[PDB]
Amino acid sequence: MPPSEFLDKLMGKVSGYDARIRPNFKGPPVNVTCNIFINSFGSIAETTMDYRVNIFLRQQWNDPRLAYSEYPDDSLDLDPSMLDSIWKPDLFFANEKGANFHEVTTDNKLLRISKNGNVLYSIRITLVLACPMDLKNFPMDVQTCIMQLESFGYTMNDLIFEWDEKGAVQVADGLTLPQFILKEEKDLRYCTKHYNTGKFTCIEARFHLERQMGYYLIQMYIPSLLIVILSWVSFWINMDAAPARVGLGITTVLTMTTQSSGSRASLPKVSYVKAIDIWMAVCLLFVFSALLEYAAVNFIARQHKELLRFKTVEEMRKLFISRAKRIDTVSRVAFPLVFLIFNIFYWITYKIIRSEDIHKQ
Amino acid sequence: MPPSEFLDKLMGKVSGYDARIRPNFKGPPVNVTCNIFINSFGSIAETTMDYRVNIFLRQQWNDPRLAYSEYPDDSLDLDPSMLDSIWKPDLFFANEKGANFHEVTTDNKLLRISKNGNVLYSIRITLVLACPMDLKNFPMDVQTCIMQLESFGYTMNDLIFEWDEKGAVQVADGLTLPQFILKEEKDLRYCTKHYNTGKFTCIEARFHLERQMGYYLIQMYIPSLLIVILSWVSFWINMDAAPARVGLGITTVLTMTTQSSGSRASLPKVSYVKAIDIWMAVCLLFVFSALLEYAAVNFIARQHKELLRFKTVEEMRKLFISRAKRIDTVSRVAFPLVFLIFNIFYWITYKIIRSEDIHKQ
Amino acid sequence: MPPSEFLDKLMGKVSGYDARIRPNFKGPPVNVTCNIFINSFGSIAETTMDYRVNIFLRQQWNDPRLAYSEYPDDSLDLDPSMLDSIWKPDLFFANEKGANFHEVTTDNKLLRISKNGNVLYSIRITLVLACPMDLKNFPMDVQTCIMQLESFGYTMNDLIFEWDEKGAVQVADGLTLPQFILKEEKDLRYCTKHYNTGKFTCIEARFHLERQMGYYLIQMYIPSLLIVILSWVSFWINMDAAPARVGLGITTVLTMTTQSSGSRASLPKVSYVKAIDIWMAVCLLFVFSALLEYAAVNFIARQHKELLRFKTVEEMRKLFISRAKRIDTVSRVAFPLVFLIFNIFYWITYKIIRSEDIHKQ
Amino acid sequence: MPPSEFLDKLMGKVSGYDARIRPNFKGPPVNVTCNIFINSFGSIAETTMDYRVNIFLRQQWNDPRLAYSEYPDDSLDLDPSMLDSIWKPDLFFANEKGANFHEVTTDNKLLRISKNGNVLYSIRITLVLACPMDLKNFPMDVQTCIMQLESFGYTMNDLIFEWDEKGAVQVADGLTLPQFILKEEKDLRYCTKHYNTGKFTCIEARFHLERQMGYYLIQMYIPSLLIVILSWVSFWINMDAAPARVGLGITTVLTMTTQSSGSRASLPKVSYVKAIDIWMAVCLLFVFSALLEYAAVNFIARQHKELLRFKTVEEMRKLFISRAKRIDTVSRVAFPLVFLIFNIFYWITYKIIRSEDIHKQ
Amino acid sequence: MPPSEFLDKLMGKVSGYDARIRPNFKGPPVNVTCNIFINSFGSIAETTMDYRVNIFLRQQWNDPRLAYSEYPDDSLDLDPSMLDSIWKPDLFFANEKGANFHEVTTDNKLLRISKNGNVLYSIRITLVLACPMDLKNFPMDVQTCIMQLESFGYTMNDLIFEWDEKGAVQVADGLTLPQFILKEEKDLRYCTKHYNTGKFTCIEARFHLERQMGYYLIQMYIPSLLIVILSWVSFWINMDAAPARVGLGITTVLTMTTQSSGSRASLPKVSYVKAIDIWMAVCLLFVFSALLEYAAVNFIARQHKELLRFKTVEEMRKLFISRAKRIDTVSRVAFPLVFLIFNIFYWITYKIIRSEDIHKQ
Ligand SMILES: CC[C@H](C)[C@H]1O[C@]2(CC[C@@H]1C)C[C@@H]1C[C@@H](C/C=C(/C)[C@@H](O[C@H]3C[C@H](OC)[C@@H](O[C@H]4C[C@H](OC)[C@@H](O)[C@H](C)O4)[C@H](C)O3)[C@@H](C)/C=C\C=C3/CO[C@@H]4[C@H](O)C(C)=C[C@@H](C(=O)O1)[C@]34O)O2
Ligand SMILES: CC[C@H](C)[C@H]1O[C@]2(CC[C@@H]1C)C[C@@H]1C[C@@H](C/C=C(/C)[C@@H](O[C@H]3C[C@H](OC)[C@@H](O[C@H]4C[C@H](OC)[C@@H](O)[C@H](C)O4)[C@H](C)O3)[C@@H](C)/C=C\C=C3/CO[C@@H]4[C@H](O)C(C)=C[C@@H](C(=O)O1)[C@]34O)O2
Ligand SMILES: CC[C@H](C)[C@H]1O[C@]2(CC[C@@H]1C)C[C@@H]1C[C@@H](C/C=C(/C)[C@@H](O[C@H]3C[C@H](OC)[C@@H](O[C@H]4C[C@H](OC)[C@@H](O)[C@H](C)O4)[C@H](C)O3)[C@@H](C)/C=C\C=C3/CO[C@@H]4[C@H](O)C(C)=C[C@@H](C(=O)O1)[C@]34O)O2
Repeated sequence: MPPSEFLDKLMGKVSGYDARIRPNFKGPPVNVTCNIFINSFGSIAETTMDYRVNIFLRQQWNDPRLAYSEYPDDSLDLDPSMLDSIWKPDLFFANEKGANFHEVTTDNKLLRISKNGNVLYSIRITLVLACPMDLKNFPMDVQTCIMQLESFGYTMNDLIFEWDEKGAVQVADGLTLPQFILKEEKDLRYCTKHYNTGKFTCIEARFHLERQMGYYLIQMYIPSLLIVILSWVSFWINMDAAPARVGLGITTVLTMTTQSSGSRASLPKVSYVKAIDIWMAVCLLFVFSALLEYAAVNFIARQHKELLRFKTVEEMRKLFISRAKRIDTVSRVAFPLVFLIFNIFYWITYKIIRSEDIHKQ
Repeated sequence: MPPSEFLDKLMGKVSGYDARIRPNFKGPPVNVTCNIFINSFGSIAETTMDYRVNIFLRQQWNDPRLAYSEYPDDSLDLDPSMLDSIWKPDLFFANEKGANFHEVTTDNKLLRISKNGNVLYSIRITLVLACPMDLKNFPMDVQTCIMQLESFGYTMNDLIFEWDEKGAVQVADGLTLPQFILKEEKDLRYCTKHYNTGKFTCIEARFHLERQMGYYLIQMYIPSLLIVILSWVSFWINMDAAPARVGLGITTVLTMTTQSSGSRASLPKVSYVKAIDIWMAVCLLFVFSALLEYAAVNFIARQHKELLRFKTVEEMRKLFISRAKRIDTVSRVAFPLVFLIFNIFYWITYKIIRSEDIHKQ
Repeated sequence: MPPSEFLDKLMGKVSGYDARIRPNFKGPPVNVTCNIFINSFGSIAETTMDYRVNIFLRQQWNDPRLAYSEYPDDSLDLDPSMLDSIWKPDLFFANEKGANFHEVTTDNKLLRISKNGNVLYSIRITLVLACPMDLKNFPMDVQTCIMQLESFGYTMNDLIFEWDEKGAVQVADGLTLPQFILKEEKDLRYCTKHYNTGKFTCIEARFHLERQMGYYLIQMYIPSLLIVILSWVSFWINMDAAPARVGLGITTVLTMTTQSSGSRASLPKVSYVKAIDIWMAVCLLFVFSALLEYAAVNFIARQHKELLRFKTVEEMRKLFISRAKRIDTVSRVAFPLVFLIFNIFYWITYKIIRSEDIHKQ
Repeated sequence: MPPSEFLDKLMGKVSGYDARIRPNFKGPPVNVTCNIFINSFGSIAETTMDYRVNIFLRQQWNDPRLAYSEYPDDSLDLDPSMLDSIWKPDLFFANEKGANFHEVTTDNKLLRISKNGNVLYSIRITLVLACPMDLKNFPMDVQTCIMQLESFGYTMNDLIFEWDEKGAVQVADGLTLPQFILKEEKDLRYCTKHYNTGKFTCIEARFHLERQMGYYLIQMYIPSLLIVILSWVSFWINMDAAPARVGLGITTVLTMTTQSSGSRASLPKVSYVKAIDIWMAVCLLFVFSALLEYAAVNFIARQHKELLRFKTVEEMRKLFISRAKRIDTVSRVAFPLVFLIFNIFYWITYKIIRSEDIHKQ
Repeated sequence: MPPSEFLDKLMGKVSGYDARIRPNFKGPPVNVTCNIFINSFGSIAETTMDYRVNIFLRQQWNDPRLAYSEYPDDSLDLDPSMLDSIWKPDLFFANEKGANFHEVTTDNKLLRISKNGNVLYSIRITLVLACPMDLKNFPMDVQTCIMQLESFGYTMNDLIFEWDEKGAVQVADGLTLPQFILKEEKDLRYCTKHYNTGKFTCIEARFHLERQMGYYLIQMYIPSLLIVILSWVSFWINMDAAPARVGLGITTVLTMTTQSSGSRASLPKVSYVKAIDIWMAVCLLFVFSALLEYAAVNFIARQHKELLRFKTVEEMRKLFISRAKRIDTVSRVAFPLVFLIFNIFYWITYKIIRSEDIHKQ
């Protein structure tokens, strides 16, 4: 039997197929079992709130008309061009942008018709999937990225989408994310879309994403610590040298302000407080408190010099000078100890909150 | 009756349909009732002055020729490919950019023909809708975003567009906007476009948008307050220490200037004064006034030292030194009280103006 | 008479039309009268030197073959799809980028054939029109934006383009430009393109654009004034306090430099001096002159202290100290008066130059 | 003779043309003479290393089959749609990106068939041409931008490309470049591409571009001069005032550093030294040398005060104080004279190197 | 024999070819030998992690049906339009974005059919190839960029891809990369993709890229050295002048911080430490240590003045003053020597690590 005649015969104008009609019309719904292979993952953007993926979508459904018995070979892979009339099931992604096809050299498609009528349809597509991301704890957090595959134009009674029994989501070996870690466990759950038109089958997969803390520690946490240490250095400088201590406190407060403003620039304009805001707030409060401490010392010395040059004035001079010296001596010890207590408290609470988020999943 | 023959018969070359002609030609106008479902809303940009939406446009019109009585089933959902010849009514969005269709896997369309000839047409489209936004009160404001659906090429006598009686605009459950709040109430009003060619039916929907004030309070209002408090701290420093007080006043004025310039960078170049401009102007006036106050104190002490080293000169020395000390003492109390009075006045007026805008709608 | 047969008959294969041929071939030129309606105007970019417009281009020409007498109704609006063969006259925009068509829901076109053979053709198109803009006076200027409609492939003897007698350019009511004001008067003038191939008809419309000065006054002119006032404040500070006065002069000069550099960033790299350059140059000269004035005062006091500690030396001490005090006293009065004279001179000259540009048009 | 029949006859299915075959097959090569008209030139980007042009490509070749004698009129301009089968010669640009066609209103093409069989083909295209640009002398330089027109799929024996005898490159009158000057003289030279497949004809045109020095003088050269003059001002300030002189030297060095870093931001990351680097290096060396000079003066005065307060100590005090005073006195004269000598040397050498580049062409 | 009839005959409807079927069906696999010519290479982006190339892909395979003996000429180059039915083998790039074709003037393709049935197919395509790049040593590193050519829809038994025996990868002469150096040696290795669908042939080429160190030395290494030298200059200034030394140390630490933050902005957010981080960390530690050294000197002098003004107090005054003077004297020598030792250690280790990376390849 010539191959050309057989392939033509399946699509044969003489034969009745009428691609527009679904298989087993006025009957039980067509069941489509689909599994995606994730070729590339990346380009996650917090500001735009979307991530880009490249996937091989594979759809398996049974068509009775396409059954053939003339050829013993059951595999019978076919040319992708003659995919015009194999009743491609309509599918679309509920949350998407873009979703272009790949036309390079030849269309990236794979049509394979089994002997019993099972059809394997494989298409390569890049998806700009948009997923909302909670930025409550910006430094360390776990983001769930969800892709929904939903039918358009065929109701649930008409068409049903089911996740593949084995290997529904497959990740390419060696695929890595620079800013994130992809969890191996995957959530395969189906939610049925309800509209005024009717109920349409939909299935969705959830990808847990864990943000690596290596960059943020170096970029943000270590510099702020340096600025706070510089403000601590200001205590050892002489109280008499007012421009040096004042300028040092001012410069550290200004540096903390510009660093805090600059860090959060590459982020969406969310209205809720973040972990990074708490850290920046406390560190900026520390440097501001150091400047206030010098202002208090200078004012006490001013009162000393006021009583000095216009009665127990000598006693008052010793008291006020001892008072200022005492504030400096207590301050140099007290400031790092309090900062250490805050640092361990903040890290412990955020680590257990991260553990709680991992507990919830 | 075979399904293929029936579907072919409706579109049947043997039968007369002639898609180019509208239903009930040389007769009463075709009435189209349309309701949109908003799948995704976001990407609002003040600078570009546009917002992006993804919608399921649904159009219902009655075609007498498409009436069928052979099949008892009235629903009879059909394949979207055979939408070439169902007389799709021309519609376009009056204010748009882009407006691409979704071609992923299969075209996102839904053709449903009822027994009486009613046609349900549902298409998914992303619209870069451009709406002018009044930025009189930039911090807190209510923006109305308007989408117009207007016929092109068919006059009002020829074709009429009407909003659906029930559920004209439907918002997807759980849809949220990071920077804005979407009001539940919606304005459905039709305005008829008039041109030299003729009058064309148009209908429009207004979406009230309320801008959340959570981010702007943290990002802009709280830092400016910190700079003003730093300028107040400058009073407690000794009058003799001229570089410290001068440098502190200069640094705060410079910081206020760069913060004010940086904040308004992500905004269109509108010529009218905004609320944020008033707040930045007053706070910068406060820090500038603090620097002028120190300049006055230093000049009074200079006149004291002028009379000191070259008659009532001793009396003049006590007067001038008391005068400078008095200006400092009055200033430390006076500056925060005046700032508090301005702050409550500004918040009260802007809150009642916001209430007035909500009153107008 | 059935409508379908009549519409088919006009385009009838049986009848001779041959769309490729122009009307009244080997005869007088086809005369096309065209008027544009400006739906949206905006997105003007100085750096890119282009502006984006959305227009309804309407072309009216007379075709004798399309005359019909069978139907009394003269209007007879038709479906836009059957525009393949109505001899669309070739038109293109001489200075353009992009120029995409709008394909949303259905093609945005309007074909209307009159009884005598007059054809009304209306298409909606967005044009990235590029117009050179003179930036001699950047702050306040009038820019003329020109759109040219020129034939391609048909010579002047073959085809002629004429502006509509009434309402050649129509602007949508309520259309506004945030950064510019659009003048009501319009220049309709035709210039004939000459090439080695031949002479091709072209027509052009000029849109005068006036740049609003509200933003630039607040953003650029008011801060520079603040920096100059700060430099004036430096005079009242004591001459003995060298770090305070020196640092203040340095900071103001640096601030003026960074403000001048930052302002002109969003501008093309033109080689000619602008009004904003003159203003920045003079204000920066003022702050630089203030720093030089303090350097002179400090040097005179230095010479006093040189003569003081190693003859009329006492006389020289009084002279030099009086000299420095005199320079400060004269300087505090002299600097704002001179700046006021410059300010009124600059505003008067630029206002009359703006008036002269309005005089020229 | 009816026009429709004649035009149809040339493309006539009855007649043999077979568009796929080239003219005079198995014979001498087809000779194509092509001239381009440059409608718009601009959008040159140093970083991306490309420039965008809009051109009217005109190709003239002789086809014997298209000869006609039935009509006396030799011009016989034709509709651009029937360009499917006039054997368009394959041409492509060797160094390109984009290269989109213009589809606005109607395709921008011009087919003109002469009586002898000469075919004139004119297409409008925008080309993102990428040309490497030597940035040895960044401030003033001459860049050559080259466009190559090369055949694809037809060997040199099969097809030959030749530049038009008269007017090969035509520039639109009044076309101007904001940042560059276009030289009138043009290089028309053909280079034959050699591949393993075979030899393919190619022709190329070189556009000399001269960069205007007006902007760079104002933006970069004048500010650096201001910073150097400010460092010179530092000498007149008293040696005793250590914070003023130190802060002034620091601020000028920092300002020079940020200006040098900021200027070269809009440039590719080339590894070779540029003229602007030499200028920034020398000016920054001048301000750094001024700060070192003050450090030397302060150290000499320190040694004076060391010998002062713990033998010829008095003699040493006069020597050291005279030494510091001498360094200041010599420095104020010496620094501008040396800078003037460098400035004239740099301008003379770069001007003669520019002249040498113009000499080479 | 007429050429048209012969070309038509090969594609002849009368003859059996059936393009959908592969050559020698139900037989040994089709063997495709492919070599790419790299026309342009560049646009490497670290942040996006992709590079753009323009290539001439050439595929050679043998088709028995296309054998011809009627014409003696074996070359017989053909028109690219009749490439619809020459059984183009499906190929796609495993890691790609974009991959557009070039449609300018005519499609850029070359079909050449040999006498024995060998088919040469050459297409020009621009590929946005994405390759992960290890940034362990950011300053100097060697990056391997890999392009994979893999079959889609034909299994390994069905179709095999092989690299050309001679000249598999050809680079255009004179092609250069501004920021990188391309190694002449190339890795041609084939890896077979394994999927659940089956095994598909793939071949890949590796391009070693060496990053030039010329720019980074000037832009980053030389400024940091300048800041460290400025901090060394701070030692020569008098210990009594507390504002000058304090301000100088603060300014250098701040400058180092902003330079370090600014440099790494154009880089991906990787979590691992880089060479540039080590260099910035050490240099910033040096400037911070200089500021701590002045704080220690000032504190020792403070203790001297504490013992001075409220027993061996005189002895303590000489000891403490000598101690501070000793710290300054030792510090001025010690700091550059230690920095020199670090500099040679860092350069030696990174150079041998670069040599080790070149050793591994
Ligand atoms: C320690 C902080 C105080 C403020 C110190 O600051 C100073 C001086 C001494 C102070 C005590 C300044 C500080 C650096 C240190 C010098 C320390 C370096 C040798 C490095 O650091 C160590 C510590 C670091 O552990 C957080 C540790 O990371 C590991 C974590 C993980 O393995 C467990 C793993 O992921 C990976 C292997 O790496 C690692 C051993 O490297 C240096 C690499 C840190 C980067 C330095 C700079 C990079 O750009 C940063 C910032 O953009 C710039 C603005 C300021 C720099 C700075 O902030 O400078 C900066 O941060 O000295
Ligand atoms: C007056 C200048 C000196 C330097 C004064 O500076 C300071 C203190 C006092 C000095 C004398 C600083 C200056 C502001 C003033 C405070 C003045 C405010 C109340 C406002 O101003 C007035 C004057 C203004 O008339 C030019 C006038 O505009 C009209 C013009 C038109 O109607 C005729 C019309 O279009 C429209 C209605 O508005 C208007 C009544 O509002 C305030 C709104 C000005 C904006 C303030 C700031 C906005 O961001 C600017 C800049 O990005 C930032 C960097 C510095 C600010 C500043 O520069 O601060 C800034 O400019 O105090
Ligand atoms: C002269 C330099 C020293 C440093 C002077 O600096 C200061 C004070 C006095 C010092 C001696 C500062 C300096 C400006 C001058 C004031 C001079 C202005 C009146 C103008 O200048 C003159 C000189 C200029 O000739 C180079 C000359 O150009 C011609 C060249 C060509 O015709 C032969 C032709 O192409 C075209 C016609 O224009 C022209 C007559 O205009 C002013 C227009 C210069 C621009 C001023 C500023 C623009 O933004 C610049 C920079 O972004 C900012 C950061 C600092 C400013 C500055 O740097 O300020 C800045 O440059 O005063």
